[PDB]
Amino acid sequence: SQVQLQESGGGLVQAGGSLRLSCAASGRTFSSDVMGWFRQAPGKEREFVAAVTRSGGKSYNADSVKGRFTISRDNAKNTVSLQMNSLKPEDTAVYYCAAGDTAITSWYGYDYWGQGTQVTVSS
Repeated sequence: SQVQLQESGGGLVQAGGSLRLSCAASGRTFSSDVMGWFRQAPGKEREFVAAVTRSGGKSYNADSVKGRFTISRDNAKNTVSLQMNSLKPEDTAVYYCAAGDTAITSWYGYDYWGQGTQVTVSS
């Protein structure tokens, strides 16, 4: 059928607080190349956040992450966590999980997307 990227761990938190985003793939099974997170603040462009490859290679939008966030592969099939610390009101955005398929030619490219989950960081 279809690939579904189920996102959780979001919600409301106070500035300086933490969140642990989780993305678990369901539906049609696929061999993942890379899984990561994107986000879109109100009235702004959707931007990259973090990603981990199936080899364990990690990359970050360091200019916005600033070493605060840590992505990692979970034990389960196509499951990824994003540990977000020291959150600020500018981190308030809709966060999208994205997954890359090995069966799709582009290397470390993203093919499947989650519906998005809300993250709101109060002052």
